[PDB]
Amino acid sequence: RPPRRKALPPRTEKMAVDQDWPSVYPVAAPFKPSAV
Amino acid sequence: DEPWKYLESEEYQERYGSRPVWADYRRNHKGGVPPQRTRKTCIRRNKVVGNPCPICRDHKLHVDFRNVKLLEQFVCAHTGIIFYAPYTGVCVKQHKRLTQAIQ
Amino acid sequence: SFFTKLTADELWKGALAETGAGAKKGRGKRTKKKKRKDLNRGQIIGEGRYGFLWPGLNVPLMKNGAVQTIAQRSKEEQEKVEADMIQQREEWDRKKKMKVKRERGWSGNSWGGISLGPPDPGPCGETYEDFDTRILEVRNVFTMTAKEGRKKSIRVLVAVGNGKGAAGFSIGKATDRMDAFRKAKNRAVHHLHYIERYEDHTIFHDISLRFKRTHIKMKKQPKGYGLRCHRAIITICRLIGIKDMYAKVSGSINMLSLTQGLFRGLSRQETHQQLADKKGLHVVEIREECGPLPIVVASPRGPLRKDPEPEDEVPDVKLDWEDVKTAQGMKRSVWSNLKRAAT
Amino acid sequence: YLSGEEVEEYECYAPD
Amino acid sequence: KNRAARVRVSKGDKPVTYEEAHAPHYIAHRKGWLSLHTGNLDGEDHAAERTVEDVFLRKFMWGTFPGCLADQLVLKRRGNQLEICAVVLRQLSPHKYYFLVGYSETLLSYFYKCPVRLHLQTVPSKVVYKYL
Amino acid sequence: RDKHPPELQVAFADCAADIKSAYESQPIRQTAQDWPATSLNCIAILFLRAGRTQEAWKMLGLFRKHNKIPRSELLNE
Amino acid sequence: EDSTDFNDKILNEPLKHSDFFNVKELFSVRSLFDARVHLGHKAGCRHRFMEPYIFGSRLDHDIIDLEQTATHLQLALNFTAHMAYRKGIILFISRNRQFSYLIENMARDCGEYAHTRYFRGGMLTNARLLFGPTVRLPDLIIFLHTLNNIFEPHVAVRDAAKMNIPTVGIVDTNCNPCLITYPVPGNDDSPLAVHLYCRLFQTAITRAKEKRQQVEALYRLQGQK
RNA sequence: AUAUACCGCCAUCUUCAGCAAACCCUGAUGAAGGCUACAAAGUAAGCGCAAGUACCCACGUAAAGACGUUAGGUCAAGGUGUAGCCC
Ligand SMILES: [K+]
Ligand SMILES: [K+]
Ligand SMILES: [K+]
Ligand SMILES: [Mg+2]
Ligand SMILES: [Mg+2]
Ligand SMILES: [Mg+2]
Ligand SMILES: [Mg+2]
Ligand SMILES: [Mg+2]
Ligand SMILES: [Mg+2]
Ligand SMILES: [Mg+2]
Ligand SMILES: [Mg+2]
Ligand SMILES: [Zn+2]
Repeated sequence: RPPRRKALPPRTEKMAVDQDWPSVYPVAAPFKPSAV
Repeated sequence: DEPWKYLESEEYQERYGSRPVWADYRRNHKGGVPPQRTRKTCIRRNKVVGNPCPICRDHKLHVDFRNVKLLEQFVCAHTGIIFYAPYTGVCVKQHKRLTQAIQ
Repeated sequence: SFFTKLTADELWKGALAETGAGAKKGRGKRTKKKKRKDLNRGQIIGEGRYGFLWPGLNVPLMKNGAVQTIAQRSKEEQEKVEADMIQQREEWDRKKKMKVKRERGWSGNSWGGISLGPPDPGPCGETYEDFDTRILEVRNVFTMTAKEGRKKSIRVLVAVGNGKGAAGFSIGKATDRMDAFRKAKNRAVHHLHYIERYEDHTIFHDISLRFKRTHIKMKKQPKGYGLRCHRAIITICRLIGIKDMYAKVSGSINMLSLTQGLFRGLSRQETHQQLADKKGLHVVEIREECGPLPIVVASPRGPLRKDPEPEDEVPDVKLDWEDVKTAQGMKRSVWSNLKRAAT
Repeated sequence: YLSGEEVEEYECYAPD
Repeated sequence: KNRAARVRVSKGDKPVTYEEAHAPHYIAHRKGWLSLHTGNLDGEDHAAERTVEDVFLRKFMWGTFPGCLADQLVLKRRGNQLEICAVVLRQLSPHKYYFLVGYSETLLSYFYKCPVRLHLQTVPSKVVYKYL
Repeated sequence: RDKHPPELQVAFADCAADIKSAYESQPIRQTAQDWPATSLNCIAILFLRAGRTQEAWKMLGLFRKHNKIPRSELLNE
Repeated sequence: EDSTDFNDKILNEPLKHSDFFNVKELFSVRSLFDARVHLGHKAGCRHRFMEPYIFGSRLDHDIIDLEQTATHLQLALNFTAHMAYRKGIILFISRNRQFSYLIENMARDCGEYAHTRYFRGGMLTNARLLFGPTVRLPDLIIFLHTLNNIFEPHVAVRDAAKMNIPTVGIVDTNCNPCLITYPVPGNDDSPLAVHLYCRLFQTAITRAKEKRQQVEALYRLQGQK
């Protein structure tokens, strides 16, 4: 039986606390929990 | 030809287990007090009635004087008396065959 | 109009009419009832009448390592799809139609005698798989209320038992019949009596008691006698583990008085060991099938008396005219000693 | 009631 | 008794979302608006057209993503851009979600003659605010 | 391949468990599970060196079930 | 292998001795008499189930037979010590407010529990709801006063029997001892009587807990070597 | 056609404060009942009230106002079950 698809971990867990945030949200976009 | 084999098979054990073949049978009748005689026969001109008795409902049960394991189910183990037909629900036709086979 | 259409939930809530003055007081009855059906159940996203095959939605996206293109099923190929979905709809309905029937109780429309299964497992990983539950009475009680008039509640009486002497009963009350079942059967398992059985098949002695206006007279019987008792007593006896007993109920035939009266009488029966300890004498059983052989059934654990029990030439015990009238052949009843199914 | 009442795991990244 | 947009008390078994749990008097107090545009501001025009378009987009998305939407749509308009933000479930395969996004974005862009974007946020199950 | 300080060895045993789960829950599960000999020997050794002996002893059955030769190093440890 | 020896040397050994904790040295008929334990209520307040334990009436005042009290008290203290030895939860219950403070301190000092306040409905019969599904109930409830403030039986007497919890209780001449497992006929009103009871139970409980530690420690030292 | 099949939106008490799942105990395990603070069997999630928010304040006015009552009003807002019409 095919395994059900597993949602990946939010990429916020890969973000460094000294990153360039403007590159994450360069333009107006809706709030994304997995990205904020 | 060898009726005693059915009672030793796996099909019998799955359907009846260790209880008597008549354990789960219930007569359909009006009132709380049943009629004092069971139906004359469950097989009438090769056709079976809607609620056949414990013997007539299983065609592999053969009332035969050698199949003593089946006959014991219709005799009281503590008193040795043959149950009357309303006790087990066997039709009058099969009860006479059981009583003659038991004797 | 497209803008006047509603969702499936809105349409079913209206069509079913489950909320309303009809359904508030059961003012409307339902021999014919609209039944909710899920119309998105067997529907596949991408499937339409025209039979188009959309790559990535209803057919695979890639075929033979190449991306599929838009295609449409042939008129014949689409009729089969439509026919296959109609058959699948009757097969689904046929599967729902095939529902396992449950056995009836004391009568076809009666709740009494129906099994409810074992009580639910308690919070602390407690389980009662060994216990069986039987219904004894399901009543509709109607309460007049200050503002809402006549309201309908359910009172249920159930008995539980493990078939090895431990059995109890409890009343359940709720607006819904299935909540009353849960309360009664779960509460009863916390109010279990232990019932002593002679040779694990019958009572130790004849029991005659009255509870309020309900009289119950029980007789110890030998093996093979079966349960020749009021149908409710038969049900309770199977839960306790009594196989052979006669009982006669007189006076008021109140299921509750009968139930709690029966447990009161079965819990106050003196065993043979208690009699031997109380009187410091041997209890000797004489069986006619064993002739004059004396069978000691119980002996006192403490010292054994040396003085014989006084032999009163005539006992001053009160007798039941019904028992005496039968032993003298003066009891005539067309209903006594009738042939019945094994109980 | 006597007619019958029949109302009737592992996860993977990049599943197949 | 007021009925409008009020999920009524039951036996404690009915899960309601944050939006469903708040009656109309809580709008602008505890809950925001599901569509944001300039048509209802003082001195602004075309409120009637924005309203009909929003009613359609909600029906279009309900039937285009059947059983997949886990909450009401959030419709955002900036300039001529139309952004549709939807909370969806994780039952449909991702390929079908990409098909329906590509299909819906293109179809709605040609219907209303504006650049339309659809932003999907997936949840494992409907988010429950309380059990009424 | 080699033994390591206790802190690292514990980390390698938490991964070996997750890898073991991957072997156990393959999508080829419809086909008989292919447990290479090296994988079974390595997964067992990592449990021992981490102190999860209970898990290592249980795995020994899988050498007989799949008929995979045990490694000399595993037997000595 | 090692559990059977543990339970046999520690849990089963005390049960083979008639007075394993020597609680008979804690009191005497004279010590009870000086504490006024024999003083009962007036005859008009007598409970009929307390007549077996009454010596007589001195000018319409019932006198409790201290010869029986001593035997009942021996059993009550012995049971209490054995339950403390087995690490059972002992709960003291009393509604007499003259002694609420005294009883709460006696419980805290012996390492046990006290409930001297308004007993809420279902504390015992509905404990899982009130405290939680994993709440452990008392293994022994000791009543220093069996009556509530309206002169009726304390609700916990019935509720203790419902939950199959054994009860130790001081039963004066106006009390009902039927459902009290280990009743002790004695004066529950005089401060000297109540103070004596607290010393005896406190001492019995404290000795039994120290005995449990002594036995365990010896069983471990001997086990290693 | 049927508001006496309904959704939807409301009137009314309400210028109210109660409703109640799940348990527990009492009455012999009857229909029923469950409060005393120097307290005597009640514990209660939840809903409402309350709180909060709006308007010029913490005031006031709005808003809110459960369950249930009147088969209350609306099939003619729209939708819709059942029945009826289709030259
Ligand atoms: K209405
Ligand atoms: K209408
Ligand atoms: K209509
Ligand atoms: Mg019928
Ligand atoms: Mg109003
Ligand atoms: Mg007193
Ligand atoms: Mg109406
Ligand atoms: Mg104010
Ligand atoms: Mg107002
Ligand atoms: Mg308010
Ligand atoms: Mg009307
Ligand atoms: Zn037949």
